[PDB]
Amino acid sequence: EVAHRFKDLGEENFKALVLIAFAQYLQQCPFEDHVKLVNEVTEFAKTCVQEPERNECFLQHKDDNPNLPTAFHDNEETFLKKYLYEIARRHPYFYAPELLFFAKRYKAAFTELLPKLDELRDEGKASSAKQRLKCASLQKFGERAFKAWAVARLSQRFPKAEFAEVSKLVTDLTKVHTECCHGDLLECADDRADLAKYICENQDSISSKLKECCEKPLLEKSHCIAEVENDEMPADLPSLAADFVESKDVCKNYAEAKDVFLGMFLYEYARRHPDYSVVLLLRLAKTYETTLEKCCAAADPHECYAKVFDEFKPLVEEPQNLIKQNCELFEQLGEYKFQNALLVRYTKKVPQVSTPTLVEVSRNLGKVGSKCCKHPEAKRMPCAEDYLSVVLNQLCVLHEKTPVSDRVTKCCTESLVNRRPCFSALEVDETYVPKEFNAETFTFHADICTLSEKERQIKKQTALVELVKHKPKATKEQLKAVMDDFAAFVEKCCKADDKETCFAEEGKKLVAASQAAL
Amino acid sequence: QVQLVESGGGLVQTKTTTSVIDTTNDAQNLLTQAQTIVNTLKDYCPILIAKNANTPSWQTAGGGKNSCATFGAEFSAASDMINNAQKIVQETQQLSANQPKNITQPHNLNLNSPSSLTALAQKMLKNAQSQAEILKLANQVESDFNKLSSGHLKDYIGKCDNQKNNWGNGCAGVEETQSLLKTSAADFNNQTPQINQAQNLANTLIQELGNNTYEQLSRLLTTSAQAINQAVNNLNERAKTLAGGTTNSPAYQATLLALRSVLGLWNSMGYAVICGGYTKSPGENNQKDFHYTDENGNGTTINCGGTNTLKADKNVSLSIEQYEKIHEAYQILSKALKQAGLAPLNSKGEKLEAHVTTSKYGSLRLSCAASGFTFRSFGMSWVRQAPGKEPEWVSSISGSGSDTLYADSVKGRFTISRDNAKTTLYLQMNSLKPEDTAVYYCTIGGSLSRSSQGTQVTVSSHHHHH
Repeated sequence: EVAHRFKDLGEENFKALVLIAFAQYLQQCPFEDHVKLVNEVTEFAKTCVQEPERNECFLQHKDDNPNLPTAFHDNEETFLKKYLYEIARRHPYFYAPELLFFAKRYKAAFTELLPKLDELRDEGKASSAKQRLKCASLQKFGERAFKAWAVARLSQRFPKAEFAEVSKLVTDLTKVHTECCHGDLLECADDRADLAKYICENQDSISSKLKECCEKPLLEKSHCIAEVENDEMPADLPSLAADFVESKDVCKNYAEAKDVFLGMFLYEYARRHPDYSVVLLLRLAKTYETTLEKCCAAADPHECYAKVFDEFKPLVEEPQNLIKQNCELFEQLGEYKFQNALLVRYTKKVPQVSTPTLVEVSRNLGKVGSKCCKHPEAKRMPCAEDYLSVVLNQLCVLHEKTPVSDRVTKCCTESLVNRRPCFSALEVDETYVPKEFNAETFTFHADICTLSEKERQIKKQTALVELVKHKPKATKEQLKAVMDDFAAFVEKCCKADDKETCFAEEGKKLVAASQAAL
Repeated sequence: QVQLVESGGGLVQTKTTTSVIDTTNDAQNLLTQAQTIVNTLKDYCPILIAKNANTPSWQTAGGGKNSCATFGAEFSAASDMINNAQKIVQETQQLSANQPKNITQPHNLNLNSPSSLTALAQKMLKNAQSQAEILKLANQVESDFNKLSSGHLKDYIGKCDNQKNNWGNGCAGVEETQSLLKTSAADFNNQTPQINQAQNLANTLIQELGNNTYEQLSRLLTTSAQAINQAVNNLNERAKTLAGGTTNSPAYQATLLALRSVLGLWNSMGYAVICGGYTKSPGENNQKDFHYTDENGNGTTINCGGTNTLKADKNVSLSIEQYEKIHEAYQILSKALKQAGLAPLNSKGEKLEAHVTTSKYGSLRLSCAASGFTFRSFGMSWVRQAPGKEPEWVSSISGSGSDTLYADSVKGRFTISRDNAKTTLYLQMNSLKPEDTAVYYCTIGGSLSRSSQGTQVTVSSHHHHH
């Protein structure tokens, strides 16, 4: 069996595959013993040219967080080999074909700055945290939940495919994700290749945009298959109501197969609305199912489940109007002023969260607007959930480690389908106690004129948050007045010859203006 | 795979017999016909149907309990009207039996002997006493009608308001007959000074007969000579309209009120009366439909017999025989009140032919053994095909079985009923016409079919027995 495996994609990658194989499983062992073990298996593989609980014991051995944590020109082989082995031993479940793909970008960039070094690594660990999340979502919620999500996702991706092929792709894709969540590369990766092969044989019935992916080799084939741009709907489809609520025998076909009929509903709705978030599609499905369960047990379900679209309209109104109102606010304000507004809102509703946590949350939330609000509305809501999922899951994960408030604890533990809505509509925390005023937070030093502009922003924003935690009286008149006088004070005193004097002399002047007012 | 296996019946042959009864429209017959209704209702006291502004107030009130629990004083007032009206028929017999005579020879002792004047004075006061009793009895049933109304059957009796049945209403004209009884007894109560004078005059004569013959004849020849003749004259003129009169007789309007009121209470309440109780063989079908065809053609029907068969005891339903006599007495009373009318209390009565139509073998329940799906949380329904015609939904039930919907053509005859345990849906058809010939299938929601359905035959035969 090593013959057909070795003749595919060459001789070089099998060496690194054996490397990261046990480098992820056993992590504390050094580097050179792995290299010799790699050659041990590699030369015997060229020479030729387990049981469930056994791998569960190997899974128990997997430590998700280990206790372990020019050279390119000299020897990029060992340089990337150590780099790959080190990433493998840091994250024991990281995507192995992506690990090799990141290594290609790694050696290509070295052979050729802050974005180059920072964005590359943080993207890999963010992707690493993404399969951990999808595996934690596989558990607790169940295979049916994943099935429903996958149905809405890949039916948005290929509307021209019939429901039978979409549901087929969903079953094998769940198998792929369950195997990759079990770290079973003996069952995942090849299933990924089997599914990538299967999609390429019947590419005509799925989508024509896949023609670029089947010419690629087995690695980047399935890679870009996860990156395919969505194909256009027939643009002539009827209203799904004519086959789901307007028609009769709805409670009939529901009794024939409850989930299959519900999957037909989601397949038709998602393929018609790619501009919706997959979370919104699952919001509409759970509302239709709950309506079907209540109405099908009545003497006349037709009059009951009729006007179910009146229940669909507000579920799509709330996120859509939030998209356009925050986009237009960010458009006129800019990223920084948008982040400041986000600072005020989220510190109003929940001031119990630590001041730093509120800062980077508002910072990256402004980055959410900076990225998605450039795209048209057809892709705004999908773009929004792609980043809001990671951001909201990030602050949720850290909140379980350090429980700060109860409203966020409730919102983090509820269904992922209603997380973004429940975090929204959260009123300003009532009976929040004004924090004790300490003037040491209102100290301004000439270093801010020397600080970098990106650093300057954080120093202003942290003072804005700690300001909100004091005197919750937040009428925008006092806020705008403080922002006007303080922003003018910072620059006017930065252009002074002796900024050390200007900062301290007008500080208490503006403090006595900030106070003795509210 | 969902399995719907309809296992009902096939060929139905519904026989219906019209038997014509030859009776008479005289008072004492109709009074016995009315006693049949009322006495059966009191003495056996059936449970009412426990069914809602549309339905009568007494229905939601005394539904599911015995009849006398709700219509105790209404049965008692009705029986009083009947027995009192019977007394006034007997008393008009004695009235016409004792008719006084005029004084022929004013000056004579050959005829007009002491014995003849004694017998004549007896005929005077016996005539006046009988007249007084039936006037008392006439106002007695008038009070018993005010008691029968203004109770549970007020805004029911006396108001009248296929199509919608006219049950629950009196529709018997009791307001009109009563108003005639008021005016009738008003004029006769105004004649009370005359009848009291004739009473006393006869009582003076029976004492004057104790006086000496020649001595009393001396003053009798010369005055209480024409006085008797006068008094006897208005006494006979009164007894003629009192017995032979219709709108003028308080005794005619009283008997007519007692009969129309017994028709009224059965029209207002009889539909709720539970019948079909078994006497032997617990569960005997005995399902006989009793047809009620009113005078203008619009006919209803009551399904009596039949989990629906219990005993035929007092306060526990009625027998089919008991309802048979109630139906015969109603149809004999409906006619001769609608067509012949009441014959004068002194008249002999005229013949009339009253039909009683009743059918049998017009019932059949169907069953659909549902499976392969969660039968308990799915509202089921029945549909029937019939040749050529598009599928016609007949009835539908909710998941719990509390909500039931029926089509207009089926409304009133069939009854849907599911069994969440054992998961079987039933359709109980009653009083089914040949136009029900259709293959019947049960279905989840409705519309189309996905089963081996039921069977499609119905045949009706009619017999006119005499």
